[PDB]
Amino acid sequence: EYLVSPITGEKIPASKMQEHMRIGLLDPRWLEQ
Amino acid sequence: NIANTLMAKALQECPNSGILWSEAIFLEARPQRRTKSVDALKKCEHDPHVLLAVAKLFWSQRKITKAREWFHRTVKIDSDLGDAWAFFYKFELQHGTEE
Amino acid sequence: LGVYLTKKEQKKLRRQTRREA
Amino acid sequence: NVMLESRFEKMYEKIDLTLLNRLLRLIVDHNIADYMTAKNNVVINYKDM
Amino acid sequence: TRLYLKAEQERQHNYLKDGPYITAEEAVAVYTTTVHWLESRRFSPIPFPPLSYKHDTKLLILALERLKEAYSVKSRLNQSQREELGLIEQAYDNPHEALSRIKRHLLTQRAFKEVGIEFMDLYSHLVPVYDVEPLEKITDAYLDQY
Amino acid sequence: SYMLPHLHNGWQVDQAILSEEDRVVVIRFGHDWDPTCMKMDEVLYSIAEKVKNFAVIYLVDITEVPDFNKMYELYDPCTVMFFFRNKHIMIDLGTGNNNKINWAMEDKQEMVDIIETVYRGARKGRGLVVSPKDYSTKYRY
Amino acid sequence: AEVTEEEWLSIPEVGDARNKRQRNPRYEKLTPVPDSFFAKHLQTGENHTS
Amino acid sequence: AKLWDSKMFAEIMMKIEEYISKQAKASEVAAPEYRVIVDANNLTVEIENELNIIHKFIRDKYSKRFPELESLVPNALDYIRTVKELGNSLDKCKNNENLQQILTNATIMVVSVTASTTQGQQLSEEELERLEEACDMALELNASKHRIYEYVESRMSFIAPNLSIIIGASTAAKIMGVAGGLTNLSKMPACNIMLLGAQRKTLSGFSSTSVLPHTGYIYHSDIVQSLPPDLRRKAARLVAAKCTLAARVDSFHESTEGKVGYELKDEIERKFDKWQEPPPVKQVKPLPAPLDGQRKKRGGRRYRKMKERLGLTEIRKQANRMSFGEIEEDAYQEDLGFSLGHLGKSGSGRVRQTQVNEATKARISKTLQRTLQKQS
Amino acid sequence: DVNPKAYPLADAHLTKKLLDLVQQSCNYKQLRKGANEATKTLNRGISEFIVMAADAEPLEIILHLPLLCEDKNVPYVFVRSKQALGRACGVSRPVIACSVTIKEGSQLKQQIQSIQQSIERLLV
Repeated sequence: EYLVSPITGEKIPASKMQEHMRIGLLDPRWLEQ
Repeated sequence: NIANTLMAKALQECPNSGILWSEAIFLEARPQRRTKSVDALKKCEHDPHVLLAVAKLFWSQRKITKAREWFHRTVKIDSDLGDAWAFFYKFELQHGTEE
Repeated sequence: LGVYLTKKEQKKLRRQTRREA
Repeated sequence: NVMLESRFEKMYEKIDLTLLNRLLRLIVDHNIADYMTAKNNVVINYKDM
Repeated sequence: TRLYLKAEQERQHNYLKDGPYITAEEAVAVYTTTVHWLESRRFSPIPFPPLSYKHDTKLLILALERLKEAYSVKSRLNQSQREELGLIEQAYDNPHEALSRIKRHLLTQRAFKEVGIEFMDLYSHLVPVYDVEPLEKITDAYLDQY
Repeated sequence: SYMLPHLHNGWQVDQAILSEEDRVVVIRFGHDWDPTCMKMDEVLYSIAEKVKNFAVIYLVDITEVPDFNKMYELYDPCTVMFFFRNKHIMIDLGTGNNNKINWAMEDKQEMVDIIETVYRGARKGRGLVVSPKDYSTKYRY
Repeated sequence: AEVTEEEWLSIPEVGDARNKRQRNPRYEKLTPVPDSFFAKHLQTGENHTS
Repeated sequence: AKLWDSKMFAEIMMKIEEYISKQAKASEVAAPEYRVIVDANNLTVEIENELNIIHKFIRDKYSKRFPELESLVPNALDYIRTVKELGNSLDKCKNNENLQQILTNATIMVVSVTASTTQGQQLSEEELERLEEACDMALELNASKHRIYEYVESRMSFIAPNLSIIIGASTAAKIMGVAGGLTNLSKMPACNIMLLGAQRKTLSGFSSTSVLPHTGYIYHSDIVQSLPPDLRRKAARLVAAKCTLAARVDSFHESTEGKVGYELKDEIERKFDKWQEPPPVKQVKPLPAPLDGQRKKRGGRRYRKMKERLGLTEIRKQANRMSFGEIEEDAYQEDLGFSLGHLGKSGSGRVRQTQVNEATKARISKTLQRTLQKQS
Repeated sequence: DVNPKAYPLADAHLTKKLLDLVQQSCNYKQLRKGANEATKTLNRGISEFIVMAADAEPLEIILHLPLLCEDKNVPYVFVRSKQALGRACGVSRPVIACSVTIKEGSQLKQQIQSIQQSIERLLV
């Protein structure tokens, strides 16, 4: 099953889209702290 | 169950119907969750013996003061049908003090 | 088909875009 | 003549809340007395405990 | 303070499991004495503060002034103190809404937030100092004045 | 007491004074078994983590290191010496002696007070700082 | 003496119970009293004439 | 009178159920076993629907002797037992052992105090052939309810295997009998399943928190009570949620071996021992180092408002000035050393009174004002 | 597909319209997420239609919803993934049941009536 990523517009597996939305919006300044 | 389905269908058809809304809470709804059905019926502003249904629900809950207040409200022009007056007479005759 | 991300991540993504810019 | 000067020892601590409510309903309506005796029953909190 | 509060925990837990220490007989005796006294004095019960009360704001004004007397002499304020002064001055700004809130609290509020405790030492005994929730202090003060 | 780092010979304490530039070295000379030294070697415990940014605490047993007794007058049971960038920071107390705290105190705030005052006066470049509290008495009454 | 060699390795490291907003509070600003007190104090100190 | 005749058919049905349950003790040593549970549940619902009306009749008939006791004893069976025990003469309340087995000592003393001040009058002998008959049939109906309670508890190892393991068959029976059956409570949200058998206990001059408010049979279950009092509510919500998750399974009779029930129990226990897990390691950050000479700062509307809030208001700055060689009467008796100086002083200052500022007005926090909005 | 016990299970054509209606009701504050809230709406009689997911492994936790709809004469339909339904409802967490309530003079009346009509002709 394939879905469409709301942020990148690319085919994604339906099983991962939850953590895909959790992690693809990972806040960039969080990395330094 | 057939009666419950029929009552639900009747409520779905013109829910503003005073008689159906008044006779729903007291007949189909169990004493538990009857108060929620009473509030849902009271969501309809008109009270053609709907206030009488609220009074009956209060009397079932054994609230003497609430039942008397609702009956006084029911016996007014809002529910001026003779059923409200008869219920008020019966409740006053059945009141704990009966003065 | 696509999915509709919620308002929380709407605000988060808008904040990312503006801070990025 | 004799004259006694004492104090009700531990008067504050030895006040039973329900009995206090019953006594208070005599002078004030039930709601205010119930509010009083509910306010008395409340968690006391120090730095930690 | 730690030792006294441990002893207080002991006493409260003892009361909870042992029930009331006052017997029904003595309670009935005290209560009937009180009711006989009040009937002999022809004392009418204190009515609830009505929605329309002539002295309604006067009592609120006195309660707010009393609550502000604790800060009348002050140079620096903590956060809780600032919030308290804000509450009294807001209730002064909108007396009607504040009094409606007070009536609602008196009529339907029975669960209260924890009230802090500390002790002031007189070097002979310890006097307990209770800190009450800033909003509930206003209601309590108005009730006291009324 | 036993928790704080210990120095065993004369070279180590001089290195500890020299191996730091941006903090203050607070050395508790004395005997960790002394009732006096153990009274304040727990105060120095309770604040060692708090003052990590601008203070490091080393302990020294004068019997183990009998090299600074004569020069720094190590004959009171307990002594506290503050060093900054290899410079003994004199501190003016209420007591006559202005080079050491030769008594063990009790409050964990006052010692941080003194250490921070020493650091503040040492960043400027002073040699004698002035304590906030006066120790010409004990404020007992 | 009869504690196993692994059980000493299985000792748990205790931690603090209080949260960040009570272990490490943000510095509490200390503001002056509102100046309405200075006015009210003198206002209370004025009397009528009749 | 009418209620007693009404229970006659219910009494015959209860006798039939008793015969079936006694046979169930022999048949378990074309009329299947599950129907003997379903009809028994219907019968216990009916006996409750008669207990309520007989309790109402008792309250109506006994209000002549003591009109306040119903407002003090909320529970039905407690009310029947209390009116059966007290009798017409209320002098049987002092050191009464059987009152204690029904009522809390606090509510014992409140009802005794009310019995002291009673405006009710004694009942005739005719009232004593009605109230005692009603109390006797009430106790009989309670005995029947418990005698079918034990049978339902025994058989929920089969009828509802998933629900009977999370909470235990006893509380399972207490929550399925009162809900009107497994099918009834399957249509019931977990929030309502929490309040199953939630007595509206009359607070005896206490905080409503002391007498558990909004507490149901699920809150009195063995699983939740094992937890500390603070976590019980949070545990009650979760356990009732998993209870209805298992209930919806048991309604349609799936996972009769309890796989879903065991999974839900595992989830509950995992959440429980996650809640009871000790706090982790928290580092003690050191105090910040003393600051250096200077640091650049921003400035704008925010800095302007900060300077306005902390600026020397003219009334404040006028109070700091304290004159010279001008004794003044010590204002504020309760604490001297509080002199306003030139504020309101004839020594110097402006001819007009120093007008009060508005920037220094006390203000409440944003979150506290949010609490005010929600509370109202 | 995955679950044979899927009576009104809809395909990938009107699922898009269903999710669009769910999002629009979210923007209008016109849905109740969750099985318990859907059941409460059905009990109150104000629910117009409820949509659940066929991915909840113990489907009987939500198989009382079609029975309740049958009692109240309410349209009901399934979907193929709980994650999509949850995300469309306006929350990140997987939702297995949502309800759409009533509104006086609602701008969504035509679309909700169309959805009710579409589901009611798909039961067989």
